[PDB]
Amino acid sequence: ALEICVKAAVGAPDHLGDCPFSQRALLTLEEKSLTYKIHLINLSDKPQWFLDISPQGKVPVLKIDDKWVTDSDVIVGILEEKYPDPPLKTPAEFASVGSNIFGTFGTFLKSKDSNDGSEHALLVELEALENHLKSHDGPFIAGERVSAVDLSLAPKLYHLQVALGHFKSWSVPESFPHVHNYMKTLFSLDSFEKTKTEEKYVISGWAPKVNP
Repeated sequence: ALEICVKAAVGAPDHLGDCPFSQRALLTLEEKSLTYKIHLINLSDKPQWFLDISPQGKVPVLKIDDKWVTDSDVIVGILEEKYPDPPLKTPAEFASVGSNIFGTFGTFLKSKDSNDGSEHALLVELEALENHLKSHDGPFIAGERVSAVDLSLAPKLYHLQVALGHFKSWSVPESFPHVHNYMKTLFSLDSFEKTKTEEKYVISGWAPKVNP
């Protein structure tokens, strides 16, 4: 069968954890309506069988054919080639929409210096997603149907909402109504609902990382 290893929740290794790249792969398995086993991996106490098949011990990892494959980009493109219907290819022109939101969200989340410009850098990336969404037909980045870019982005936007909300009482401003609407569209996908990390465990996941 297809099998996939993903991060288990910090403080709760019997529940699904908060890895956005793992969630991207789960989302793709679901949107293809494929059958798979999940192995929840405790990253602080990593079983031996798992290391024999993932050298660096990183997740996500997908077993396809009799090969264990890392790298969420690779994983989702192998799935697209092997199971072409329903297709999830995003037109190349839009495949990078939103690509810097996750990075600028992380930097802003971590900041304790109100003047380092990190907020503004995030706002500029949201702004750019807003400009795409308002000028192109939706509900998804490439129109009527969900595609690869939406599945890469959904877990990252969830993290942003949940983490900035919890840690900073901060929300995407009201002045990005397309971004809010797009986030609602993504979080009410059946695939998203089925694969989402409980909010608890996005918080437990981020808590040790907000301050070095």
